[PDB]
Amino acid sequence: SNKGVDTVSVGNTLYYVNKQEGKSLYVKGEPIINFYDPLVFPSDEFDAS
Amino acid sequence: PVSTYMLTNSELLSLINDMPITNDQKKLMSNNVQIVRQQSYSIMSIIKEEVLAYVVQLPLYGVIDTPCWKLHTSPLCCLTRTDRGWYCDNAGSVSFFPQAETCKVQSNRVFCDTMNSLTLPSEVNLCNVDIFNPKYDCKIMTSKTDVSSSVITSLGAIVSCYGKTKCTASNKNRGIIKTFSNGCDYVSNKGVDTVSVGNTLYYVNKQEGKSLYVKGEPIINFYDPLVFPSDEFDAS
Amino acid sequence: NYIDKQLLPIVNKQSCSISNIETVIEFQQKNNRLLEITREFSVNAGVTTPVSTYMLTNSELLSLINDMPITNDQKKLMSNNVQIVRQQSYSIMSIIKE
Amino acid sequence: VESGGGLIQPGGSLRLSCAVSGFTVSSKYMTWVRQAPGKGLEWVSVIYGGGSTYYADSVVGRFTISRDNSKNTLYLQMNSLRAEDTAVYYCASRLGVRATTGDLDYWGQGTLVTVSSASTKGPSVFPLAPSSKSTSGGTAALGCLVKDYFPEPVTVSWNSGALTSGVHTFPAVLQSSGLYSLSSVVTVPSSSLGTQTYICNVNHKPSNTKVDKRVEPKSC
Amino acid sequence: DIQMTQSPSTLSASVGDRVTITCRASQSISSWLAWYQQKPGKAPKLLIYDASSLESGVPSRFSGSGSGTEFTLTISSLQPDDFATYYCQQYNTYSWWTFGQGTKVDIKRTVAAPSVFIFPPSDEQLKSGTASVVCLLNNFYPREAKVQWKVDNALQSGNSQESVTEQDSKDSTYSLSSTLTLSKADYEKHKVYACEVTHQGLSSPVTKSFNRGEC
Amino acid sequence: QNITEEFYQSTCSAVSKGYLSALRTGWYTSVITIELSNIKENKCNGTDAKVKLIKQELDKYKNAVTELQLLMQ
Amino acid sequence: QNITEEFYQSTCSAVSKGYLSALRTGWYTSVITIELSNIKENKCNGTDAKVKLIKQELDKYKNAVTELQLLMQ
Repeated sequence: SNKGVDTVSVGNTLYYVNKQEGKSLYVKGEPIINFYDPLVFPSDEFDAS
Repeated sequence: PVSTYMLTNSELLSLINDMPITNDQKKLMSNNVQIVRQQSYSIMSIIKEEVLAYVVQLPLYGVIDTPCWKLHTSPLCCLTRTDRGWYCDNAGSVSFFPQAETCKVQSNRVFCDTMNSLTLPSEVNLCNVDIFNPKYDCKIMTSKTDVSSSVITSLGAIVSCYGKTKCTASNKNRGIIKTFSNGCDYVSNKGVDTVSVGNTLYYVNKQEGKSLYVKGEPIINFYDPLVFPSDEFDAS
Repeated sequence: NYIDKQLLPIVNKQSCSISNIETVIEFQQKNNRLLEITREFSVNAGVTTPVSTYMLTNSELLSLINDMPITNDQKKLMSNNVQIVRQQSYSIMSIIKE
Repeated sequence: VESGGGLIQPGGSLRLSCAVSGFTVSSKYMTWVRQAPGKGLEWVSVIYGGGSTYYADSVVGRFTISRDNSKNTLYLQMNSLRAEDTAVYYCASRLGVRATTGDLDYWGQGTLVTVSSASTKGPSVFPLAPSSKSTSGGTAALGCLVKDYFPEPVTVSWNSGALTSGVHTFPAVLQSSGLYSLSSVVTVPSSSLGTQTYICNVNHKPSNTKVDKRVEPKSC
Repeated sequence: DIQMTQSPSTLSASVGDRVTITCRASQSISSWLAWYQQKPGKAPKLLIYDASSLESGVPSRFSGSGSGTEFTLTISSLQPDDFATYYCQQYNTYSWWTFGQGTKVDIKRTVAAPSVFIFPPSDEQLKSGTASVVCLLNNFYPREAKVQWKVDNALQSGNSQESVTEQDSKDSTYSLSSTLTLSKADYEKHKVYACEVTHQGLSSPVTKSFNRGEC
Repeated sequence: QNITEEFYQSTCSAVSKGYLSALRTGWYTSVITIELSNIKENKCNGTDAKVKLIKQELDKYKNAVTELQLLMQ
Repeated sequence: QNITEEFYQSTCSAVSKGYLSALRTGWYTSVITIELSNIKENKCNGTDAKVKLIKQELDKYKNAVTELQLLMQ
């Protein structure tokens, strides 16, 4: 049964009765930030002079 | 297979050093990653908007460095062996993979899937020498009339020339270099590049073709900086 | 001094962003064929079937077909089932350099 | 680098800890090698990147290898220690990358684990006064005798690590009284027997004693 | 499981020599044998891995060869850098790593004689009921040196213990420190304490002496 | 050269000797995860207001993800 | 759990009982069509006159479509 037994060897060849759980991998990504720069003209100082 | 997007080579080797196998298995997979991919799977497991999770599924090999062999057969006049395919030595016995799909070859190293393989005694090797091997009932395909054909093997070909048919083997430089009398002849892929059997032409060696080239020239990005003449202006 | 020290630095920063952009686009565009190939080799691990219209165009297939050592009757048969000839061909990546 | 070794009575328990710096522990296999007095190297336990753990026959079931991603340190819980487990325990891993499994090229310092009933005694440090003569090699010699301690180890440096040339710190010898004893000397120019400052620093952490005794020529 | 066995127990060779250590396997381990350097009191140093590939940054004077069951470690031009204990390691599978038992290495070199010093028991120690007189043999070769104590010119035997440091990393000489343990009752009963050092590099037996109440 | 061929006229067949093998007898799994480097819409106007690249490019994804989220059951 | 296994030593075989089935006995076809949201070249000059993204991006398509029109016969 695949409950009790996880492996069966027959001579020199190894059979795997149950799948072998493995390492867990992770690929992390950080949010990308859009930036711009608004251009403001000093009109008030200009409209007085 | 498991794409280079699903599993990079760093990560595959990362998973290989974690498999419960022997240094001799770990080293064989590192040197045939092409085949290991073609034999692996990738099943999409948990897909959320901000995170995707899939399950890779690599193959594990039971036995390694076994001696293997592959059988091609041709009519004999009429006999035709029908145990064609890959044979490998399992523990004590011999595993036999009959479909050409489930067995991958690279270089000199075969990778077979045992999911549907047959297990035979080592005495089937005695069938190649004698059809009536008394230690095994060789499955054969019979026929009450003359047949003629060829079958292109790994390193050559087999010519079943029987009856009034007219079979030959040409070479690229020398043209026809051998006519075939009624019998079973075997031709090497060194000397012969073609074998004609009647009105059908077999190709013992792959035919080199025109070489194609697609040329590309570097693309030049150009811009134009806009410069103001302040000095003439800061004077006026 | 606003035009020259403030606003021309930004117009030029933009004329540079747009060349980078226009180039990254024009790169996905001239090597469009290559990028497909290099994609489908990644997805099949180096051997793909069938021979996609990216690996071998129709122009190139007739160039190769007129060179096969075969008879005009095979040459004409392959010309009329190019769909099947693709489904029966392969593509194996041999020498991949940077 | 390790810590947490030392003496514990048979049947007691001890906890090793392997501080690793330079790389993440959660991506490489980590190992434990122990070395008996005057014997060879013996592999003990291993944890692979994916949690598979294996222990040699001698210790299986009694030891427990584990790691914690947080403190980036693999441990080695040693339960039910007998006399034969007494050795020096090294931890190791492989910095570089390949796909074979077994070689090592980062090894920790090495921590001693002693299993014995005997109590702990701090050392008695006495100065070895240089001889009344000034010949015998062109220079003269002075030193320190680290006597009557248990158990190992004791470290002896000179001038807080400054005086290094000509120094010889000898391995201890188990005296009949069950205690250890070693000597530490330094060859110094006899033109500065009373000119240069010579301070031997005896450090024996199993008993929490740190003694500084100065070696100057004798009154006579 | 596998076991590894080397030869010999200890191998002696001079500077610049060609040294060959062997390591044999009870099963064919393919190509997975690693060599290690352990200078006394230190951590093992990786020289060779996978039978033949040399770890990047270790001197190229080390070399390995072989595969299967017969492996060999060969040094082309020996150095004072290298005098230490060498270990081989099999790693044929994941589950079961086993080491060699070790090959300990010493030297041959130009003979150098010991600098003999005698040390009187400190005043801090005689007030405890036991006095320890120390005799020092600093920087000599070969390793074999002989130390004997004389109390009023009477040879002691068995109330002293010797200790010999390992071969030095630079000049490659040994040291020797013998300590004479006596009780305070036995120490002040006699006057002449001395240790006679006979050595290959000495023209004749050399004696360093002191007096009790004097110095 | 390792690989060879043997030819038997008795059976008129050819063997191909000289292969080393690997027989798959099981599976080894691994759970690979990956995260989305998510983009935040940048609020302000472009040359053409009727064009919201950042929004459309997310709905292209979101909607792709959705079509896969319907395949698991 | 519905599915179970029986093992027969008589034949040295094992059955896996407890499966419900769907046996395909024919085909159902459907003709899906889709249209191209076509771009009209916008006439004016860009930062670099030697760069016509819109035209090349169409010829990238057009020519792809053409290469498919050559596979049907």
